[PDB]
Amino acid sequence: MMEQVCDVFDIYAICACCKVESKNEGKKNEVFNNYTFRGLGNKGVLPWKCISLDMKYFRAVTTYVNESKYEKLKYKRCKYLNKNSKKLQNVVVMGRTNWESIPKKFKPLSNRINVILSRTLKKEDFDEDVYIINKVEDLIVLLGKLNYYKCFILGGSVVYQEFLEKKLIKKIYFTRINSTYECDVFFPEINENEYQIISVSDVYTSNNTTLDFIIYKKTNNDDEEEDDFVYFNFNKEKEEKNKNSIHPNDFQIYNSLKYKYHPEYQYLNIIYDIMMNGNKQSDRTGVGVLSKFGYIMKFDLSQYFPLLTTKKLFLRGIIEELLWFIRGETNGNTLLNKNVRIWEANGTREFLDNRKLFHREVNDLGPIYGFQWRHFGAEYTNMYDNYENKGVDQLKNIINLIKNDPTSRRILLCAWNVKDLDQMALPPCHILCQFYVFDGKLSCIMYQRSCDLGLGVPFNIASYSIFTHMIAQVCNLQPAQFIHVLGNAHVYNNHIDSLKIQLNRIPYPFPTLKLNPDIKNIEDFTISDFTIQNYVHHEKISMD
Amino acid sequence: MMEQVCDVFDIYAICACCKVESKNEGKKNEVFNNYTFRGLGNKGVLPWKCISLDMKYFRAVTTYVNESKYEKLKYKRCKYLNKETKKLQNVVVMGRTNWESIPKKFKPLSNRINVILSRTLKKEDFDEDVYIINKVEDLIVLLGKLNYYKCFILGGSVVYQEFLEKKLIKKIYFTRINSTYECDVFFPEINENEYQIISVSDVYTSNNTTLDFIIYKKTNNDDEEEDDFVYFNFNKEKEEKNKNSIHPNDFQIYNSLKYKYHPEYQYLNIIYDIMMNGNKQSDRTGVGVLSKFGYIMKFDLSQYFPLLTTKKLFLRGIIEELLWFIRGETNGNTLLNKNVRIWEANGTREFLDNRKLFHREVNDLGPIYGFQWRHFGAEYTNMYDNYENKGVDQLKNIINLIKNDPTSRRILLCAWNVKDLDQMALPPCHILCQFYVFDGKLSCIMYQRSCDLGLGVPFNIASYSIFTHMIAQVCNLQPAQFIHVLGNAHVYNNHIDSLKIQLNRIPYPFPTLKLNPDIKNIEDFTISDFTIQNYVHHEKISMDM
Ligand SMILES: NC(=O)C1=CN([C@@H]2O[C@H](COP(=O)(O)OP(=O)(O)OC[C@H]3O[C@@H](n4cnc5c(N)ncnc54)[C@H](OP(=O)(O)O)[C@@H]3O)[C@@H](O)[C@H]2O)C=CC1
Ligand SMILES: NC(=O)C1=CN([C@@H]2O[C@H](COP(=O)(O)OP(=O)(O)OC[C@H]3O[C@@H](n4cnc5c(N)ncnc54)[C@H](OP(=O)(O)O)[C@@H]3O)[C@@H](O)[C@H]2O)C=CC1
Ligand SMILES: CCc1nc(N)nc(N)c1OCCCOc1ccccc1CCC(=O)O
Ligand SMILES: CCc1nc(N)nc(N)c1OCCCOc1ccccc1CCC(=O)O
Repeated sequence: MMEQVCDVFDIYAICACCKVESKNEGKKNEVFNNYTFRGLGNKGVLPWKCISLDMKYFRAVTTYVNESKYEKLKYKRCKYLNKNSKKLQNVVVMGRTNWESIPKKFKPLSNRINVILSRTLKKEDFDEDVYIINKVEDLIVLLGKLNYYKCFILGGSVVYQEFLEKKLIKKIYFTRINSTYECDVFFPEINENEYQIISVSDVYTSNNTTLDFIIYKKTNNDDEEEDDFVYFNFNKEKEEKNKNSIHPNDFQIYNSLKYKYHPEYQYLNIIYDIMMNGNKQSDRTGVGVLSKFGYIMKFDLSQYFPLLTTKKLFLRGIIEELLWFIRGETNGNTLLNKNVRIWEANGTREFLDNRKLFHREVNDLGPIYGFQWRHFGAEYTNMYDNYENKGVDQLKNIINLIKNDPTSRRILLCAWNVKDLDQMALPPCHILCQFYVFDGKLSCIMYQRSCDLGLGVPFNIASYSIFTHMIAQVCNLQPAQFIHVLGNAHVYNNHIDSLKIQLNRIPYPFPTLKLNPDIKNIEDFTISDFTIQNYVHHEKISMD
Repeated sequence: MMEQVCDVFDIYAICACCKVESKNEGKKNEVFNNYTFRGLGNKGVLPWKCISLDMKYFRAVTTYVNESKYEKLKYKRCKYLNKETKKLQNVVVMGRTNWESIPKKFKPLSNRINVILSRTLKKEDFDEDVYIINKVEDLIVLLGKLNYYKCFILGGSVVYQEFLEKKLIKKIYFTRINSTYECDVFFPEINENEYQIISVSDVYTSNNTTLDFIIYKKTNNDDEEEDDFVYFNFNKEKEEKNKNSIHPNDFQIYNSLKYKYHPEYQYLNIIYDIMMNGNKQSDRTGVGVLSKFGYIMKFDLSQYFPLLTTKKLFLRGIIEELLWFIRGETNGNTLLNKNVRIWEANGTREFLDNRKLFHREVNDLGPIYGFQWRHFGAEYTNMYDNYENKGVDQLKNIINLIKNDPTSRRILLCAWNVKDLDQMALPPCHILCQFYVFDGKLSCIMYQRSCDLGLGVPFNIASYSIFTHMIAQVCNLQPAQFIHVLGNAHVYNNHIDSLKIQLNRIPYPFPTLKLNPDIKNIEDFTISDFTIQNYVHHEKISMDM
């Protein structure tokens, strides 16, 4: 009898839930979880004007069918109940409210066996094509009498509630709309001991909101060229004589996902790869790390602002740092006065003395980033000197190149001034930036020589993504891709237990970055001109 | 539809071929083709002493079985013969001479059913658990009786030749041993109209020789998550919305390949991608190109020297250039006098004048590569000045870091001197190098801001690979990975047809690079300290019209 119904009839639930107003009165730093995305409808209608990509997804999922995989299902179904047209299709089940609130022109849902659960609707003022039922159970009855591929519960709040308690759902195809709307109906909370996420899609932007697609699974608690593949792997490694010390059940949730297309995984996979295959090395700091050489990450800034969601991140500091760079400053006190302590440790008397910069004032970081961006080649004296019109103003030059010669292959910003390296508190981690322009769109590649995956990298990603936006806007372009090239990529051994916790967390749709549209010159941005919207994230983690 | 015997009984050939000995035929300009690799044996034994990786491969292939796939093979063969419905093994057939060439301790071949073809010997002459058959026809009868997965013909030239003539071979698992040995027996010349290459493996080094594995095919002349995969791909392009007007048949051979693991495909695949998805842009030159932004290629220098084989490349010039860089030179005449014209066009009165370098002597390239490597920061005067001890000697610095502070994350070489750009005949294309050291091995990442896929890149790959070898050597390390990062990658429109031709050529196993081991200082290398061995390559290609 361990031959289940939702398994026999392949009943899935497909929905789309947005965020609901946190009720004017929630306590502290709003806490987030899967239940955050729960709004279904408001006043018999959808809570949002329209979201075409979900429509395209929904329609595509509920109508797709694989004929050469049906006999198997049909075989299973009769063998169980112990038992025409031929365009094999799907059963799309709805509630009255649901069916009613669907616009005229769309019913019956094209290429789908339309079914409707109402206690007052009658099959006569209807067709036959469109079936009608009495209660949950008169549905299973109608499927044993039909030829359908899969059955999808399109729903309504009630329809979802009844099908979940009645354990008649195999999978839930859940769309996460990352924006808020007022709603009077919600999707029942999903007990994580009952259902678990096995796949997360890529992140997209549709109708001025980001969204992604996840999949819930009911928890279980010519092949000559298929062989040729095995042959070509004759020399592979892992008899799992294992490697570093990292156990299986450590990344249980992480390894149990089938499809991990969320962009955040580009960052998580690198961490996993360093933990699993990294080389043990001693380091300038004496803590010990796991490192590898050469990784690439690509984020589509036209679809989302890649602020990591698997832990909390703050941006004031890094934005002030960026504005500090653009001004061409080298005075660490400017930042310290605004309580941005990113460079504090690099400006202490002791750190400077260790760099053999005995004649450098505390917090005078030398000819670093800012100085190189606006005065490459100028003679550095001290952080208070007047460097106006001295050296090569690279920033200004790249903006001009982007504006008057966008197909140039010399649009680069380089902070690595070989001649000045020793005079710097420390050489730049972010070596250079290259820009690319095509069809009104700007892409950027940043090469980083040293990457602290646990603490630094998340911030680096946000920093250059913001910077790409800034440059795009003051050049009348739309930002496209940000490409992060990592040279020496490492994970500090003291960050391992924290990163393990982070890898087993499932990303949320990304937030979006909004810049004051009025700013038209690279030098006119101020901290109030940046806004992060819809940042849904997991709780904070101290890496150490 | 007349079900062929080789398909019903799954009969395959597996061999290993080296290059044969013609001698000093005309090695300077000799021609290569698939028939280049054809040496099977010599004096009743193998031409070589022991290529262990091939042994491993040969063993993995001939003894591997997939149990769950047999029930269907059992049906197929029973159906055919009109019949009905210990551990599973494969059948291996070998000519008598072949059987006798194998060392006793390996016979019978482990975990495989052994079959020997012979007329002069019968079962009484063998102590081993083996089947003796005196006709090919008897093998078929035998395969009809036995329970086995697949049947592999290990041959002898006599055995290979006869199974091919009878059209009993479904696929040929062919190892290309890229080295020359004395031979007396050879694999039959494969007919291209009968067998086509469908797969090529990664390239490896074993017992002092590179080798790869290719597969020839006989020509005709959970599962609910499988659905989720379709769902997540709902937003993928239309077939008509794939950019450029490039044609199908134009990449017929290229796209017929099932497995393209040869490292050269990293290059070839980038070219394909740019032709299929590149952006049409004009450029500083006028020709116009197809460009994309950001690619990465990785080459394992410990397994091979990545010199492209789908077209001929000469290394004398780029080696001379590299030595020229290391000496810190900026004088173009130095290369011209060695008949290397790589920098000629960028040193003409005309080109220099167009760069506003009116006061620059012809061929005086300015503070480019070499100068930045040995004197970054120094004031450039002219190509004849003595720059000793001026500027930062980056090259010496990175060599000292690799030696005394190997875990440093600051081992970078940078030619992009922002202040000297305009004084340079032209800005550097290969912007920087970053080195990485672990367990006595040196890896290198080079970032290229602008890349001419058609002409530039093939030479750049070779250049830095040689440079990684040189640095590694003078630092007592072994070279590892050369990682090439491309920024603006483009293909000049005038190169498209030549590249269409290259993309349909199958790579050959890479050659190897040997450096005079006595050289221990980076500045002490001379052109003669470099030798490229076993470079098997396709015909030279004029990228131009
Ligand atoms: N975000 C999403 O993915 C989706 C959102 N929606 C939104 O949800 C809202 C509709 O939800 P809601 O009001 O809960 O309505 P439902 O769509 O769940 O329909 C409820 C109605 O279905 C009938 N019904 C309920 N239970 C049973 C039963 N056991 N047997 C027979 N009939 C039954 C009743 O009809 P009767 O009164 O005649 O007895 C009932 O009032 C809308 O705003 C719609 O736009 C809808 C689908 C998907
Ligand atoms: N590089 C590689 O992958 C391989 C290389 N080799 C090399 O090849 C050489 C051996 O090849 P080669 O000389 O061609 O010999 P083979 O190994 O093909 O053996 C030929 C002999 O096998 C027998 N034979 C072949 N066909 C038939 C048939 N139809 N009926 C009956 N007997 C048959 C005969 O045995 P008999 O004379 O007793 O009647 C015959 O003279 C060796 O140097 C070996 O090392 C071998 C296999 C693989
Ligand atoms: C809001 C879309 C939607 N999206 C997801 N991921 N799941 C649902 N269950 C769902 O709702 C389906 C119920 C209502 O469907 C519609 C509501 C308004 C217009 C059109 C349609 C469906 C059109 C179609 O299928 O062609
Ligand atoms: C050179 C090895 C070899 N390699 C390939 N790719 N194909 C062959 N047909 C082949 O030859 C197989 C014939 C004889 O095999 C041997 C010759 C000498 C020593 C050991 C063995 C085989 C040992 C084994 O299979 O365990």
